[PDB]
Amino acid sequence: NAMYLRRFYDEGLAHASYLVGCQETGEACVIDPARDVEPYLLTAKREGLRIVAALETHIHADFVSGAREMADRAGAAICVSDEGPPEWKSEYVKAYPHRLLKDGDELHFGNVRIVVMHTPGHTPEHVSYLLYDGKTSPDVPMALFSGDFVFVGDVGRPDLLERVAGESGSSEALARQMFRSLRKFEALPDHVQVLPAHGAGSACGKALGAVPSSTVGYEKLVNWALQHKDEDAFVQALLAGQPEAPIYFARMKLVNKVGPRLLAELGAPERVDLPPERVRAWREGGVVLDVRPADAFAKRHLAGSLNIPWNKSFVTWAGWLLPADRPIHLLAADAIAPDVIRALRSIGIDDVVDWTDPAAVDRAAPDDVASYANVSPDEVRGALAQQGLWLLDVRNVDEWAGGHLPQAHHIPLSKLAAHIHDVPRDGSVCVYCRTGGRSAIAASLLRAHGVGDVRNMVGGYEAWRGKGFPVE
Amino acid sequence: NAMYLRRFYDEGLAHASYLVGCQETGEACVIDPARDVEPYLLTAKREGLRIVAALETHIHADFVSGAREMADRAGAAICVSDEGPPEWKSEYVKAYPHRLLKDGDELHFGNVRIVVMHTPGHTPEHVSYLLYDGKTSPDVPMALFSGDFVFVGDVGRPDLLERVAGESGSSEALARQMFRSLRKFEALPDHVQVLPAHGAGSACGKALGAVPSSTVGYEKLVNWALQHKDEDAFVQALLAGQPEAPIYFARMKLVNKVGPRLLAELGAPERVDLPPERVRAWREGGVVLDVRPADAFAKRHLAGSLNIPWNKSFVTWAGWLLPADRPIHLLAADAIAPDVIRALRSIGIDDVVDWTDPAAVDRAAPDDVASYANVSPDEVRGALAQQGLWLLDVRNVDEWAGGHLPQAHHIPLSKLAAHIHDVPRDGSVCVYCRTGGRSAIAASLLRAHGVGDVRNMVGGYEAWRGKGFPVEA
Ligand SMILES: [Zn+2]
Ligand SMILES: [Zn+2]
Repeated sequence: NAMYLRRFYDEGLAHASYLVGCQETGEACVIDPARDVEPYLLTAKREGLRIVAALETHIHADFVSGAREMADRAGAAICVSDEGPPEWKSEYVKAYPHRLLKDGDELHFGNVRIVVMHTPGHTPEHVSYLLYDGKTSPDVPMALFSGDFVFVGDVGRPDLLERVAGESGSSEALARQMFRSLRKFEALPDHVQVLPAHGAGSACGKALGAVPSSTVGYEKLVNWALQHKDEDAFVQALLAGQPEAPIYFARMKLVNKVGPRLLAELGAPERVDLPPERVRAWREGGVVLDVRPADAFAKRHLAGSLNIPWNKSFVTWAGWLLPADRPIHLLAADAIAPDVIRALRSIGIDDVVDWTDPAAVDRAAPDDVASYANVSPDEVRGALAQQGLWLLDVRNVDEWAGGHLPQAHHIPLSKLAAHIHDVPRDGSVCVYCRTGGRSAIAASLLRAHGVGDVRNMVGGYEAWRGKGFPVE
Repeated sequence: NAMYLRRFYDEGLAHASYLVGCQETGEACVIDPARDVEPYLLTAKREGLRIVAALETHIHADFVSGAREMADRAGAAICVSDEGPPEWKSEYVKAYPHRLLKDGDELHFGNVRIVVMHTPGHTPEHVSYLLYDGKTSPDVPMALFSGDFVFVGDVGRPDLLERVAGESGSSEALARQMFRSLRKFEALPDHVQVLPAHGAGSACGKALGAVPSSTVGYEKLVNWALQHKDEDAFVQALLAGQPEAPIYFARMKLVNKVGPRLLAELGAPERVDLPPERVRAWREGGVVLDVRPADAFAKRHLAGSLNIPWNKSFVTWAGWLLPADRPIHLLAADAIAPDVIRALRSIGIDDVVDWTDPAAVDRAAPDDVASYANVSPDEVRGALAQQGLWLLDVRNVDEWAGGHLPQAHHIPLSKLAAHIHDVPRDGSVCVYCRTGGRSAIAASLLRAHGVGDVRNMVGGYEAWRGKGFPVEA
């Protein structure tokens, strides 16, 4: 069928994007491109395609859209919904070849025929793209690029506008539009593929699938959202139990609405040599991010630096904990710095001034460096009897309810920066989570606030429960 | 739904394999694994899965199955059809934990429920795997791992056994079974996903899709094989216009049936220093394979070596052109050598003794080195008026039929090895294809036969036709 389709996935943001093309003519497009557009351009070249447009399903709350980046670097047409109210219009696209899409509009790239379906719910302007193969079967639909409207096993959350943008009563209103939009979904043929914009682990929904795609037919049978017949009842279900809204989501709606800065305009973070001499002025010059494993970070790190270890969770916590309005100095191994930078850029932390291998902490000065203690539950249990410790549980509200350490204080890591003043600087603070990931990060925050004595409980609540130690 | 599914794809072989798992319990399996199982084990580890089984949809003709590899390296159960006749039985699996599957059998990996469907057509034993999610919807099917039974916009060819294995009359036989098996397929709900073992570009079908999956409902509507209501007409249609059967498919059907050798048993090819002195012993010690771009190869290469440039087509031509009964010396840049070896291993070129960077060609001795000329169409056209050249066209038959250069000789590269003797050693041989890829490979093959004066036409037939030069029908 000379039709090309490919799915690109960002494991960190849980974000799916697509490159769709006609192999006969080569015309192609990208649906919800990441900011870093290189994988698309590179794949298109190899596959003999040319990206002529970039389609956004919605104004994204969790990552910077690569629509403009494609507009610029491949000369493509910026194709975005014009179905939102005046306050959710993308007027910047007018400085480019562009399309302001309405319900029923069609986009043609060779034999690729795409039809626009206005599907409000996640957002007011949200649209999904229905795909047909014009060569073989022009009136038979093949796939729906469902955006954050319908997921595998879930539908998009309607409450982001109320939480980050401050729009009163919009969660209810959008929840209702989600219910109406779902009726348009079930009117599609069962065979149609469902290709969403996010997957397992995204904050844009409550229980997404670790299976990359589904079908209109399957979702009608199994998706919780599609079993509801009372709208009132559905609103109820939809608003309950959604994850916390990361604070940086407000920034993304703005950036993606107004037009992100072009990666060429920021330029390359330079690789600096950092001898012990230069360290303090580097520490004083901005926020120091150290992406080493916590184990190593805990023994020796630059005082006041922040540890978000390089792994699947990086971009989540970068998002929760790093500011956009401050220059970042990065400690990162040469092999991975470029990836880390990309990840920062993917969620709009643009101002990374320079970076260097974290071996620079080795020969650094005594008044430039710091440490925290990795401790075992056995140690924590001894300090328990005479109440030597001020215990901090940084797990989620729900994990805390099932049981915590005795006399433990609860601040989840997502909220720690706000309530950090509540932690006593002169006390012996001992911090834990389920297994040791979040705590490690929390520990770096605590030190940077000024809490001198900080311990991290290796193995966490599970290691403690595991040892038969008592819980309240 | 705490269910994990991931598609791995070999662009070279156009082969799709899948990792399926239960995220509650961790239990996972792999469907039609490649021989290099490292990507599956790596992904499983990152995702908190443990691979417990390896499923084969059929005895594969185009690559080496990694079932055994997975059996050895993860302690997995080898799970294979027992529905074939006595001569297509994988009796080696009995030495491992294993399941000899029949139609209607089920494999349970945590909440992952898979049901075996016998679906002969591509092969007699072929089975597809139907997947249900036992956490959410135990009686609602979700996906069909169709193997080489139903592709996106096509179905498997039924003629490999007749072509590669000498099984008279079996194409027609299996063609008919394909038609029967297709009625089971269309009995499935429209919503069920179709996830095949191959994609666009495979020799295992006529016209497979560049879209990586479909649905029972979409294929019933648009797939050509599912429009035929008459069995006789379907056999006809199915058998016509199927691509060439690469000769190495015979070897794969054997290897996968009797059980392939373990990558650990072969070991790792040594990286070797090749100073100019060691070049002659290395040339006489086996088949030298040089994977540089043709351009570079053409200026200086080790006499008698073969050029298969490293790109998407490598494995296709390796399979057509290289023997598995001779040791292979490889010239490959350090950055890519391991990938090239992996590629070779995927199609059963196992005896790769050692390798070195192709800079070893630079300071080589004159009696160890050769070249061929890259020539323009303008040059070829001047040598035409006096018939100085012996033109060789290496394109497929259908391209030839569209038009070729005047007085040209037709031997497709796939067949060039057999009919090489029909090419004259003292003639000025000038070789071409559509664009110049295939012709470059041919040129090295020619020089290795002993054709002294060999030229390659840069840009091929298209550049020639482009300049308005004369053609013949
Ligand atoms: Zn979203
Ligand atoms: Zn096959």
